[PDB]
Parts: sequence; structure tokens; C-alpha cells
Amino acid sequence: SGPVPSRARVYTDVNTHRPREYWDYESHVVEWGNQDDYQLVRKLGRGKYSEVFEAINITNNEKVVVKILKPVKKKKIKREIKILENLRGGPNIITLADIVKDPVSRTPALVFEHVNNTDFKQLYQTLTDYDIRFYMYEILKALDYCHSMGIMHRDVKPHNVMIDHEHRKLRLIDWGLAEFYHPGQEYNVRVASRYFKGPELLVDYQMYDYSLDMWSLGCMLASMIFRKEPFFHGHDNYDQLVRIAKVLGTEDLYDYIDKYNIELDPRFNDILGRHSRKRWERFVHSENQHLVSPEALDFLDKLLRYDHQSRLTAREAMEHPYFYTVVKD
Ligand SMILES: Cn1c(=O)n(C)c2cc(S(=O)(=O)N3CCC4(CC3)CC(NCc3ccc(-c5ccccc5)c(Cl)c3)C4)ccc21
Repeated sequence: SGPVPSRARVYTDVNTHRPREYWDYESHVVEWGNQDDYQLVRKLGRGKYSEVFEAINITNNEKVVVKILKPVKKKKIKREIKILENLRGGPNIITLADIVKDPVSRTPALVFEHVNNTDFKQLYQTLTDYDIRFYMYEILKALDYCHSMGIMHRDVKPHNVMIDHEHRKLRLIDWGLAEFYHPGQEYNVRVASRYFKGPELLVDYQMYDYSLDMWSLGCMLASMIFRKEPFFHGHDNYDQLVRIAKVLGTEDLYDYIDKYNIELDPRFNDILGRHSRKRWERFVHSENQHLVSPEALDFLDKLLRYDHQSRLTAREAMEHPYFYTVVKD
């Protein structure tokens, strides 16, 4: 009789109540701007689906970031553009400024607002407990916004977060895997980077929702507070879930698969074994202690749950005591 269905606990019906054009991205028509408005200055990054450059708009001498896509399906270009346009002006969401057709690749190039980006040497070294809480709050602002606007990011990870520490500014980037949440929809589980994949992806439960991003956030927090990047260090997708189970325990895992009547790939029964749920104190040492507090562990514990329906929402996360000092200020 197959897997038990699931719905988001929050922002369930938000896309239903919008006009079709908001989420029916296949009907979105893309208008091109002038590629010659932009001169490329230097390469910043190269990343599987795209290359990223710093550029100058010669029309007005503004500095800009250009993301030249590798060949992708038109429908996925339209989804990313549509989501970027829908979320534009929202808290800590990267701003799409223009879309042009590259003369060499004949592929699209997305043009973004420039955000100055501080080295991961200056940061991650005298990044204080306060700083982690502050920037986590800022990420939660972006996720609560995008979730409220009917959109899961599905690729939350440090590579997709930019911080300008001089200006205490943060941006969530790389919306190319984001999707619109619709109740009853089965999504592709072949998303996210392995270290950040939620258990639902790993056990092939397709009827997932915004709560996927909350697992990913949990991975990032763990990694920051225990100074262990990545926290769940799988050697492949099967072992990824073994790494998770060596911490969260197998008991809650088997309960999760029972509740949703999930069919476990029999590969997994050779390898999952039996494991205790571990106390978070086993990952605390003197070299990470200043980042770890009762309220951080309580928060982390409530993000990293197998059952996606039982993880904090972005809003609930923002209300957690971990953040009382940052909200006060
Ligand atoms: C505007 N624009 C775009 O749209 N794209 C695609 C673009 C691509 C580029 S890039 O390639 O030069 N490149 C920029 C540098 C990074 C990698 C990417 C490193 C990553 N940030 C790491 C990070 C992330 C999170 C944290 C953190 C700290 C505390 C609490 C929570 C989290 C900390 Cl401590 C660090 C950002 C540039 C502009 C772009």
C-alpha cells in the first residue's frame, strides 16, 4: 500500500492561494538585456552548473556579479529566474539585477548585485559565539521568508551563504535547486550535497517540504559549534545515513521508516546496524567549548530529527533562547 503521505505543517497552501503564474514557471517568458552592458573583470569561482565572474556595468559604472550557466534545461533556468524574481527584495535574498545571453556560451548569464565577501581566514578565526548566533539568525530570516513565499531552497550549505562582515550583511545565494512547495507533490531526492542531505532524501521519501532546509541548517550549526566540517562525513549516500545514525541512533531511524511505511533499499540493512543515540557532549572539546552552550545544543537537537514533521520551523527556530541576545540587539 506504499509510503504514507505528508504535508508541510506551515505555509502549506501558500502557492495554491497565489495566481498560477507565481509558481507555474514553465509559462514564464524570459526577456534578455544587453550583454554589452557588462564587461567581465575577473573570474571568482567555477561550480559544476556555472562560472561566476566579477563584472562592470559600463552603463553606470556599478560593480556586478555575473553567473554564466553551463547548458541546463530551459525549464530549470525559468524556475531559478522565477524564484529569484518572486523572492527579490526579501530579507537576505540575493538580488537578481539582469539576465543576458552570453555571446560565447550562447547560454544565459544571471547578473547579480555585488556583495563584498570576507575571506574564510579572517572569518572562522575569532568568529565569536555571538557572531555565529547573529549570522544564524540572518540565515533564518531568509529561510522563513522563502518558506512563507512557498519555496524550498534545497541546497543550504556554507558555499551558498555570503557574509560581508564589515557591514554585518548576509545573503543566501544559488537558487538553482530551489522549488515551489505544493501539498502532495513528490520531488526529486537527488538534490543537495551529500554532507547536507536530509534523511528523507537518503531513504527515498519524495513527499518532503521546507523542513528539508532545516536539517541542512542543523548540519551547518553542528559543523560550526563543534568545529568539524563536515559534521556527517559520509563516504557515499548509503554511508551518509550510517554517519547520521551513529549520532542520532538507529531506534528513531527505524521508527521514522515505520511511521511513513518507507521501503528501505536492502543495501541499508547490511550496513545500518544498531546504534545508540549519542549525547552531544562527546563532540565537545576545549578547542570548541567557547561556541557550545546548553541553548546551542538544545537548538541543534531540535533541528536534527529524522522525522521532518518534528524539526523546528524557521519561525520556531528564530524564537529559540539561543537567539535571545541577538533579538534584544
Ligand atoms: C553574488 N554571487 C552569486 O550569486 N554567486 C553564485 C556568487 C559566487 C561567489 S564566489 O564563487 O566567489 N564564492 C564567494 C565565497 C564563498 C563561495 C562562493 C565562500 C562562501 N561563504 C562561506 C561561509 C558561509 C557561512 C558562514 C557562517 C558563519 C557563521 C554562521 C553561519 C554561517 C561562514 Cl563563516 C562562511 C561564499 C561570489 C559572489 C556570488
